[PDB]
Amino acid sequence: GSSGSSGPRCPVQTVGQWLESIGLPQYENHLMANGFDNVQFMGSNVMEDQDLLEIGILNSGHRQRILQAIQLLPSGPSSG
Repeated sequence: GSSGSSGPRCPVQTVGQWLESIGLPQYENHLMANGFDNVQFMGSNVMEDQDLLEIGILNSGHRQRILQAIQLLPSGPSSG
């Protein structure tokens, strides 16, 4: 293979469907309540193990589960 470019063109997912994947839909209003309507932003320097505890989610077993999901999300530059 070996493909070096900057045009993946993939289907953008949303926080809602995203949570449904990990298996924690209960946290659908949580993030949305903490002004977290950005899926692309997640995975860099926001929504960490600590941020998950501040938003309200205290469940450790779930906190970590989310950390991984966010780490898998697409990461990139944010300039507007």
